[PDB]
Amino acid sequence: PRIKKFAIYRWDPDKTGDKPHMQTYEIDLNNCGPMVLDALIKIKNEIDSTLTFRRSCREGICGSCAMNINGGNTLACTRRIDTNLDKVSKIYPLPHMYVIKDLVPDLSNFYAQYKSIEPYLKKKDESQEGKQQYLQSIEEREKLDGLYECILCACCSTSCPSYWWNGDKYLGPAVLMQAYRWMIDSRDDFTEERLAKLQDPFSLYRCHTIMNCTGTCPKGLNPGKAIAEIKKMMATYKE
Amino acid sequence: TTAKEEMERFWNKNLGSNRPLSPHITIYRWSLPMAMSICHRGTGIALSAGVSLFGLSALLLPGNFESHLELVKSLCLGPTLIYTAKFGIVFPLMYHTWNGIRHLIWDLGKGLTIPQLTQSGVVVLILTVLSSVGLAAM
Amino acid sequence: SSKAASLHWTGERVVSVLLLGLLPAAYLNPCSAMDYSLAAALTLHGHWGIGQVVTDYVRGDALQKAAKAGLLALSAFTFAGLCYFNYHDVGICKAVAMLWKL
Amino acid sequence: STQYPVVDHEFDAVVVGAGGAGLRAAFGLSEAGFNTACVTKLFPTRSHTVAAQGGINAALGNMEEDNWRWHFYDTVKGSDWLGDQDAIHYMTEQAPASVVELENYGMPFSRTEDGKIYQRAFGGQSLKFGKGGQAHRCCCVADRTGHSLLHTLYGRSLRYDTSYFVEYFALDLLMENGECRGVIALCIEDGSIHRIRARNTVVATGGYGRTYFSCTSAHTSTGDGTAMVTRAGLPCQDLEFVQFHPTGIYGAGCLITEGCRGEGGILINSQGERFMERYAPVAKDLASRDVVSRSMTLEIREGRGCGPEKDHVYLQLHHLPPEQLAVRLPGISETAMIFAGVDVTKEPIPVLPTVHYNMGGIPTNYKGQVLRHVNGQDQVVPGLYACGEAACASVHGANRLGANSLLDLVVFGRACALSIAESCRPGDKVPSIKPNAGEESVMNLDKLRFANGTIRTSELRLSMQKSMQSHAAVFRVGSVLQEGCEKILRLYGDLQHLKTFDRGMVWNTDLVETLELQNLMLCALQTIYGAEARKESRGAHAREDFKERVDEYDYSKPIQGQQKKPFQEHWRKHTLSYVDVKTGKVSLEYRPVIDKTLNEADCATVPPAIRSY
Ligand SMILES: *Cc1cc2c(cc1C)nc1c(=O)[nH]c(=O)nc-1n2C[C@H](O)[C@H](O)[C@H](O)COP(=O)(O)OP(=O)(O)OC[C@H]1O[C@@H](n2cnc3c(N)ncnc32)[C@H](O)[C@@H]1O
Ligand code: HEM
Ligand SMILES: O=C(Nc1ccccc1)c1ccccc1C(F)(F)F
Ligand code: SF4
Ligand code: F3S
Ligand code: FES
Repeated sequence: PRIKKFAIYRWDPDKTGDKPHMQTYEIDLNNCGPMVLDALIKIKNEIDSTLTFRRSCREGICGSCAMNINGGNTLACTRRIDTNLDKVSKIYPLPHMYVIKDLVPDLSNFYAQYKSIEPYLKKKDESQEGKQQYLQSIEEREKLDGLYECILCACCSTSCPSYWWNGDKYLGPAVLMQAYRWMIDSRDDFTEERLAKLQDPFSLYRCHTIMNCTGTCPKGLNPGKAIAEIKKMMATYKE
Repeated sequence: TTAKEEMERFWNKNLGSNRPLSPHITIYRWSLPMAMSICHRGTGIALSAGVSLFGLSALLLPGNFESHLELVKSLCLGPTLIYTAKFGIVFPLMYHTWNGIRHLIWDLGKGLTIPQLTQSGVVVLILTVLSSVGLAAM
Repeated sequence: SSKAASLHWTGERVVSVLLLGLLPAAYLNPCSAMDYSLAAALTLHGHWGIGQVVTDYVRGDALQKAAKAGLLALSAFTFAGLCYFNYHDVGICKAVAMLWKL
Repeated sequence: STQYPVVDHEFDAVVVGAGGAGLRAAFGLSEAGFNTACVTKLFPTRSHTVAAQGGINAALGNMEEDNWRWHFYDTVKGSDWLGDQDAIHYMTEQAPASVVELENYGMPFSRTEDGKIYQRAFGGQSLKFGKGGQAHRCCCVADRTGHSLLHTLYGRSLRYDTSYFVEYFALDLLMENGECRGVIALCIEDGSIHRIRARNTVVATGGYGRTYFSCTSAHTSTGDGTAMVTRAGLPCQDLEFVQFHPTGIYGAGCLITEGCRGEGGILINSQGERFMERYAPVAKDLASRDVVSRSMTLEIREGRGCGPEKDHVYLQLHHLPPEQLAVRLPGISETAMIFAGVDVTKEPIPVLPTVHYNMGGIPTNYKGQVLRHVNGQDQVVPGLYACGEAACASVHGANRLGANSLLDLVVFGRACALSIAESCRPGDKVPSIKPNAGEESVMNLDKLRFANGTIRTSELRLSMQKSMQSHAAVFRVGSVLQEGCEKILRLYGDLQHLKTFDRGMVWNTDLVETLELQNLMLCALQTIYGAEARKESRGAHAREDFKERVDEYDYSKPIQGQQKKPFQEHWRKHTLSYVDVKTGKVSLEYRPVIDKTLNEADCATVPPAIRSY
């Protein structure tokens, strides 16, 4: 016998004139996994099956279960429940997002912005591709460490106040870091023109180094450092 | 569908709907590096409001600066109250200056980890207090 | 394409290290020439500063243009006011010196 | 039905699934100038392919000199000779060409001193047709190869104008007179029913690992294509063959890569002695997936456990230099600490054989064409293709070799695309469908949406998961498999009793998981009945009552004066399963394994022999 309380953000689009409210659930942690998702599925399975969330891997990769737990954007399948019974876990959907239902946000814009930077290898002549493996030294490859691991959970971009006030025109850390990923990839021949896409007030320059992105990343990555590294390239690249 | 066409549909779908925005400032857990950022904007705005008031009053108010200080002297110049006025003027200026250096070190690429942000953040706070107290008495 | 955004960014940081240069320089050498330098660098850095606040918070077509025009006037008035103060009055450096030992 | 709005779509091709297989097939069709749609219940990136961590096999010869024909031998041997060699020939030849395709797309593979793709050892692979020792041909992106594979493909997929139906749940196949016309699907976003029709349909819905209580698979691995094909009356294949991966974490069941063992990792029991040295003398813990996990389960049986319950085994990593663990295996390094609280560099990981991969699936050509079984003979289902884990060209047979499914994905996704692009042209007549078509998919949706029953969707799902876990495990006997059958059959009758709570249209996750339950059940029935009928021990399927490997000949002694066993007397054949959706009865016939390759001169057939490592 060991009960923990969960306050969860709830909204039904199918119910007439229902507006957002918090609903509390109680869980015996002895009959539960260590993580928040374990509890989320537990209440979904045993208490209230009206609870709606995204999940898949229960492993910390896919990036489905991205949500605001106790004030910080992380992954429910990676974050363990605070065993402190006296405290009450507050579960919210990712900040400043259009809520489809309960904890399920509309990530369409986020995805679309990722499409706008062209996250694929680009050569000046792709007339020889699919027959030889491109050469990249161990050092040229280590530049991608800390960048490629990104899982597109959108925890960081949703922690950035710049992405709240200007989500429409500002690409956000997640997307920006991936643009940086393809910038320093030695195999990519489009390094200059990729930087040229950011030549406007909003796309990149809405970053003010608030560092909520790097602080919240459930994968331990450093998106802000990459943004600052972009800014330096933006200021130094010739022609 | 192109990326631009998708974003156009995203906004047309949501603005014309009854979907509510998830809370942001209301719910987000406040941290030192975060709190220190808004303060940089606050101090930036306050200082520009200071410079602009000081410049426009040189154009809109009669009499020279020397005579304007006699008005300050006229209302009894309290010993503690004059130090507080100097502290409250230097406090936002010194915060913004020291944090500006921290912002300029960042733009060079240096010191961009969460442990470093806490360390360098604290060092600004300590430098602000000392230089604010130090200058207010000269 | 042009480098119109990246040039503006570098400009911001340039005047910042310039303004960080002027504050100790004005104390150690308070004069007429340091008054105008501190007037130009101060109003510019401020003008670009509020511009970043305007671009972040002012939403709309008619409003974004209007606030920018409003800021352009206010900051130009601010630079004119300081230059007048340096030319026809004590000058900011000495003005700080007078205000301080009071 | 007049309560549900129906929107019809017209395309040249439909790909169901946006995993590794789906994507390669999806944009491969569009690359060939086809107006293609891709229907998927997850966002492409979220697909289970991200979880992949071992690697992708190709005989690129980056580390030692290699031949693709050696990779051929290892796959067919691994398959325990249930693997169709015509499709193994096709895949292992394409392997190098396929991996290079991915590297040129932008996949950030690890690198050698020469600067080429890094490969290393993996369980079951050898040089010189088995004679030349351990082979290093597992191409990997450090420890996150499947993640990089999925993102690179999705990255590329954006260059073409494929119409993606993101977060759309495919209900059934749009079948008409033994021909596929497309798919009917629910739009999870606004609860609307969509009829997407095309000349060719591709199914890449991945496996059904969620039929069991403990598995490395995602919550979304519910074999939804397997069920769709079943509901159409088409046969499924080899569903009793379920890959039990040796090294899954003791807690949540998460996968810890076989790459650990490929980099020098060791399996250990309570006594301290490296037990895999006794079971497999030569290859040791770098042997077949079914043989290693068999030894693990056997050590638990005999008291040699590990923890306080003595019910698991250890994977040791102390002796490996820390820098190797950081460069080669940072993925597990984090997830072993997260879930088991284990500092990889100091302590060993509590590992246990758990459900991993489904080599069974939809019967398939080497060209991707879905096969039905008429009059003891093969027959191509018109306009229906399947690839990946969802399919069964049986490249993997009775046991999948490690790092071969990510290969299977890319090779055969490409196959489906080229197999269409060279049978018809885009802008061809898109076969028309009845105004009634897909009626009982919508009518099934309606009943499950308002299902005012007595048994919860979760309670029945657990009952199914524990029943498969204890009756169809690593080892299984006749009597135990028997009890699992009428227990599973009773639970199909219990699908009539299910209670659902959410009555909403928008994002009814209560409803989609109920659809998934029907899907899992149909996958479960065919797994358990097919297993109980198979009275032999071959690959992953191991019978305690029938230890022998039953083939046409007793291949231990040389074939000469030996007499053939008739087709219906041995078990060296594919298990084909059907089920009448109403009564839930499993009927099963069979079809022979393909032993002729694509070219004998270029790749000589490998006849059955005693297989041990
Ligand atoms: C489980 C697993 C497997 C695995 C692995 C690690 C784990 C944890 N690592 C591997 C590795 O390193 N190397 C390798 O060769 N194989 C590895 N595997 C096995 C293999 O990767 C899997 O079999 C493979 O991931 C399966 O890929 P596939 O493309 O065939 O299927 P999927 O990735 O699981 O994607 C499924 C897609 O289908 C859509 N879907 C499913 N149902 C529906 C319905 N109802 N309606 C509409 N769409 C549906 C999903 O949206 C998803 O995109
Ligand atoms: C010499 C000391 C100063 C330094 C080193 C400095 C530096 C900086 C820097 C680097 C920024 C941009 C922060 C970023 O990276 O986003 C900034 C912002 C700003 N500063 Fe200063 N500054 C100084 C003094 C002042 C003064 C005296 C004023 C008053 C006019 C001022 C007004 C502003 C304003 C209005 C902003 C905009 C805040 C924003 O970015 O939204 N600064 N400062
Ligand atoms: O924008 C913020 N300040 C800021 C803007 C530009 C430059 C420096 C700080 C900020 C920083 C941290 C937390 C919250 C905020 C916000 F909510 F939006 F007020
Ligand atoms: S940078 Fe981190 S928080 Fe942002 S999308 Fe990638 S993994 Fe998620
Ligand atoms: S939270 Fe922000 S504005 Fe930049 S440093 Fe991170 S993206
Ligand atoms: S569900 Fe895969 S990241 Fe949480």
